[PDB]
Amino acid sequence: RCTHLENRDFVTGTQGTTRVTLVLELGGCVTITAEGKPSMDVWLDAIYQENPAKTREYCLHAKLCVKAACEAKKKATGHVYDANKIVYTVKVEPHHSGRKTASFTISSEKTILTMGEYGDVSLLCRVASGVDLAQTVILELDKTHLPTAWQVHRDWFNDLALPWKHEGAQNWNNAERLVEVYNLGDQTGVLLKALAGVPVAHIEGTKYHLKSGHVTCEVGLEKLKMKGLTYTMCDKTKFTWKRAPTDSGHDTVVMEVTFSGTKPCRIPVRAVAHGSPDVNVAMLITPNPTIENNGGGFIEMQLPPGDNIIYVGELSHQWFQKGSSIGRVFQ
Amino acid sequence: SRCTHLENRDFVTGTQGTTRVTLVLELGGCVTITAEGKPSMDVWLDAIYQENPAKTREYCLHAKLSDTKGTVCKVACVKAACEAKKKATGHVYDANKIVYTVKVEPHRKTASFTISSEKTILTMGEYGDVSLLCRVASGVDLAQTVILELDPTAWQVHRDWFNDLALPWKHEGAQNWNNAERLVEFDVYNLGDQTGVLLKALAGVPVAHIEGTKYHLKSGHVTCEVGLEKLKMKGLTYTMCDKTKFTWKRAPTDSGHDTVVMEVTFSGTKPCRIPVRAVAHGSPDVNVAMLITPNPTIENNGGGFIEMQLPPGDNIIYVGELSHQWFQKGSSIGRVF
Amino acid sequence: RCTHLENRDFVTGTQGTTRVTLVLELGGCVTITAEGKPSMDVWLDAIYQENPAKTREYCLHAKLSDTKEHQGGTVCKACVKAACEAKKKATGHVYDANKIVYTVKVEPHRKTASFTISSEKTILTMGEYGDVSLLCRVASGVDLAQTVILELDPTAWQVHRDWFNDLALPWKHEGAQNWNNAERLVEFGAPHAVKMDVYNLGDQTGVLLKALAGVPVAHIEGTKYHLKSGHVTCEVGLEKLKMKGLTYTMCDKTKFTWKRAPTDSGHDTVVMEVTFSGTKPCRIPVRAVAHGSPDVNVAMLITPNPTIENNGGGFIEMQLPPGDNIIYVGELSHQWFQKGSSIGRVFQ
Repeated sequence: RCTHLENRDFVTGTQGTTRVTLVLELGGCVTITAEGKPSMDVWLDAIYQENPAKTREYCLHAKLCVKAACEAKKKATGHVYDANKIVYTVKVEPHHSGRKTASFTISSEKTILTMGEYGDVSLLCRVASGVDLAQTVILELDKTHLPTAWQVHRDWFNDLALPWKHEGAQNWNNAERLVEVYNLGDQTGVLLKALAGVPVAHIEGTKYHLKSGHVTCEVGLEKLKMKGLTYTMCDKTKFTWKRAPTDSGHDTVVMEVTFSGTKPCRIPVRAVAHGSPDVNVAMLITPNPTIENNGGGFIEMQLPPGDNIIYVGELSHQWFQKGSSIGRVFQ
Repeated sequence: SRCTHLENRDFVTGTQGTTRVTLVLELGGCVTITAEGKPSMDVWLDAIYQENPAKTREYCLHAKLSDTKGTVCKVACVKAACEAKKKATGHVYDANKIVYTVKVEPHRKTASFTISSEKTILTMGEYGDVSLLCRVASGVDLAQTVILELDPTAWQVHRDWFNDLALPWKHEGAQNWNNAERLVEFDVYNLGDQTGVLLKALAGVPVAHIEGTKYHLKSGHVTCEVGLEKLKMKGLTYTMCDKTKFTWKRAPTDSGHDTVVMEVTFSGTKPCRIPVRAVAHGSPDVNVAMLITPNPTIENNGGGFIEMQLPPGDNIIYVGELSHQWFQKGSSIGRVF
Repeated sequence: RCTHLENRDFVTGTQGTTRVTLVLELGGCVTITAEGKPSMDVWLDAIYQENPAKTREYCLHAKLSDTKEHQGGTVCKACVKAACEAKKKATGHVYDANKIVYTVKVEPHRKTASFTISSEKTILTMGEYGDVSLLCRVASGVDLAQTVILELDPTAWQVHRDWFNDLALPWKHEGAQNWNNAERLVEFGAPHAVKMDVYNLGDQTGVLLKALAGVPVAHIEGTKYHLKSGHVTCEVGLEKLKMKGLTYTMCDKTKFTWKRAPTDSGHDTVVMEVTFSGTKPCRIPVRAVAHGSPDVNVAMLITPNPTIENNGGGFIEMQLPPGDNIIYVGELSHQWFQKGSSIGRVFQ
């Protein structure tokens, strides 16, 4: 599942310093190996924020001149991320055992690790969200056998035509949106209809996970002869679709290919926008798609809106990319 | 050509034959990289855009009404709709969907990057397999931007300005307009077409360059690290241009995207590095010029264009002994509508 | 105070180019030194924006005129003209992330360079070191998109956008002739048939100050709106020079004491100071554990390389996960409770 470090991706100095550049996408692993020392696996294991700030609470079903209240367990709550509080956890392990862990944020970039056999190693990781956090709100329903947490657009959330308040307030704002005597009933159904196909938010306890993002690390090694490899290009005539291009569930395109040639090798990947077959429009999330002796074959990418053609050598598949949207209209 | 040559300081050659090259490519900025016995290659940032950004609020500039009695009420009521082609629509960028297209051509390969897509391998032919790692950087604070477009037709407006626009609004797909009474005064009178009042408020506001579906940005850069193998990289170093031989081709002016642009002519020996700085009137020791142009140079045929950011107030730009006073206006969300 | 550049942090090329990678947090200094040349101190001196854009103005105290309807700037049920009291506004300011300046200073044992998101590269003539290319990637310590500077006529705070936007007070933009939602500071009593009672809710400065308790303060130095969090990551390019390579030994874990026990920095981080009684200079062993696991290090240092120098050192800044944590500085330990995120206290 791990890609090997290539010669081009590291530099060895006259004064014995090795500078390595790793691009680690969520779930992506790179194997770094030095002479006489066991090979180490380096990967981005998680992207999350624990307990993000609660913003507006929307009422889905209004209750009760007497004050308008909300029905029991009938709220839709918003949560906002703090881009500087999101944790990117990098794990280092040989080949559990001598597994090192380092967490980074926008604010915390540098750490010195004692990689045992590789000695004191400097790790400088620049984090990069796969989500435009400024335009995101986590919409969550009250605990009751369905997805009840979504990643919605800020402009959609803020203009939700429902009564609202902040936790601690004892008065609902714009309660006349469900009340007046006129009562409009439970709007959970209308909301769920609008949230169809919208990315679900992975919450594991207090950890609010992100399913997209990477880290670009500058690794500093001292006094060691780094074993560098170079991949040959995979034969374009020996690819098959294990998994044809599909929506990842976080605004990317995922696919998996089968290789029936000599391994390991570099996967030839490109995409063309309809009309121009010369320009490559594939923007890979997978920094180096390869076929390994062990595994390999999974490719993630961004594509322009419209009709595209993905090429994995001579293997092709058309892909229609939908345009951007703040969400479906709610009334 | 405005292509700058790669300098010795901008690359490192390893013991195990690896060359690491750092390029700073601002929109329209080009760098020429050259290897021993191999032809020279031009590397530039060609475009920054997002295709079809998400539609946010639609504002009504001119109310279309029905007969007196999705309604505005006094009791007398009218049905309030919008006039044909009289909307002002908002569009939001997805920072991770903005494409930064890098082109490589001798003296042709294309690679696109986003916040999410940073790495590619490109077969540059005589240079072999080349790893390209580009960190993209918007020249616009995207979180505080809304693209306002009429049915110059488009502008880059501040989010806080857009959100508080005193006009009726709705989202694409909604039947009724919110706050329709903003264009209805009570006998029912219509406040008329507000396009004129809006155009007056949008004066001098940065225009949004829309090329079909491509919503362009005219500000931004990419910082790339280039990995080359088994090749003798040519190392060139620019001498500083003579401070006494500069003259204004185009005196400092607004770029149209919150920067200061200018052009200079050089009468001395070329090519050389342009000496550029600025001082806040009163403080003459501190350099306050923040160049958008990573390496301003005078080329044998070409060079002389300088882009920079400056602090608010009274500044004095220096291109060697050549000087020009520049007044920098402060930040604003926009004019009150 | 200044830490020394380590061997791992720089690479020397075959064609005589040295590439140094510096991480400079606000107030953090790194000493770079070359054989036969004087030492140079490199630090991030300031992070600020001059005159950020003014957004909404909120009224804290209503200036109600004459108690007597189709007019703009009145509250009705009898009608009174509603304006704001003199110097009783709470103004919002938004940063332009691309307009924030990160000033790097270089001095022996003096040159200045300013960077922004948009301006990354500059060439400096470091004198004894010759022409040095400086490429600094700036990084705000504050999520600017979710921040508003709230200032009164302590003067200013960094508040959350969602909190600011939903403030239950009358508002307007500079230049507008009338206040929106002015009825938020007007109260109407039972009518006396010939006259109706009109009350003013009074000055709300007090209620606001109570809600802004513990909220990070905005440091305004004239026109300069400062940030107290953030760093810059610089790629420093040097020519034809023998760069001195130093490597720190690890500090003895048994010789640390608390000069200052873990505390809130005032900008969403944890700060502390330790004293060292062993042989100097050395690298400080710093780690932290959270309730969730005892094996995983959860300390996210703001201080790129905490060291004990001959000339000071011992100050450590870090981010920690929410909840119960235990900070370790060798064998020296201290528990730290980290409060979770919040847009702010409910304002009435």
